Amino acid sequence: GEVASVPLTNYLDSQYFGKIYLGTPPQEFTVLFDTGSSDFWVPSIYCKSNACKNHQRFDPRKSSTFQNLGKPLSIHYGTGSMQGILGYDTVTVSNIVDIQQTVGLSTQEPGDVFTYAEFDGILGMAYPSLASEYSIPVFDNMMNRHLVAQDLFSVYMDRNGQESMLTLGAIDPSYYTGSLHWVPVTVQQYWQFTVDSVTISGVVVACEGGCQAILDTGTSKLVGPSSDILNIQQAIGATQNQYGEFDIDCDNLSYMPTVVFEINGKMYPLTPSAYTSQDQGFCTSGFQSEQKWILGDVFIREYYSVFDRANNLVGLAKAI
Repeated sequence: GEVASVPLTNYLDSQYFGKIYLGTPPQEFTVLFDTGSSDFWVPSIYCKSNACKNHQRFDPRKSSTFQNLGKPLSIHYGTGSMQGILGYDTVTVSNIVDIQQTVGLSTQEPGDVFTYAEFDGILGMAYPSLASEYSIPVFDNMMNRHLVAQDLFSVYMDRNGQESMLTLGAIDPSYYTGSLHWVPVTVQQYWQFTVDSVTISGVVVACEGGCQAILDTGTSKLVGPSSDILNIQQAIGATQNQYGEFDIDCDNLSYMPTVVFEINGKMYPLTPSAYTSQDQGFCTSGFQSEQKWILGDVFIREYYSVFDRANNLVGLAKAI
């Protein structure tokens, strides 16, 4: 029964990553904590990809606790794919010591996706129903062994890009305003629930009649169906860029409309500032086109999210 805090760092609003140790004695990796997947892995000294050479490599020859499993793991991140082998070893996350944890060791990480990414590996935080065969999610282990105070974790993303925190086994009233609203998980694979509508000024622009949505820390954007997401870009005044993007004048921020998600009868609005990314005097739409909605960091930045595996619920409160 414990509580770990894992301070998140942001690679620019796009990647929220944290440190974990693998092995005996412990090797340090930076992990993207991903509610959109269930598998855990790191690059290995058996990877000769340039993405691997650019990152931290697990050296199993340096770990007394290491145990090859043989079992293979294949995953997709972005347009990129990673090849690896399942192994066991001990993982420390905060003061939480997770023994004998299945971990993937990359053998193959081709392309630029992984190279330029800030994280070395990914730690998956969705249901085991989504994990690879022979792979046991980290949070399931911690739960199975009563390593956590409670069966839940909490994520705060600082908009202000500084104070990001992952909370294992606990809920922290300090990172939100108001009360938390509990949201029942509909389908237990992703962290999925029903959005009732998407509104601008009382007009349903999207998710007419209700819609399925997943809370995804591993996604930077607000992702949805093409048809709906274009009515939102026309509505906020996002024009396609030449590079393929949707641009927004940083100036016009003032008169742009607020997008409101109604979820379980409560409304969750996003102002232009929340959905608008600004890089070097270029502003970008937080909305992106894919049937299901992916509420990524864009939403999480505004909304402290609790994931409840005890009760299988989502709690949401307005972030600080």
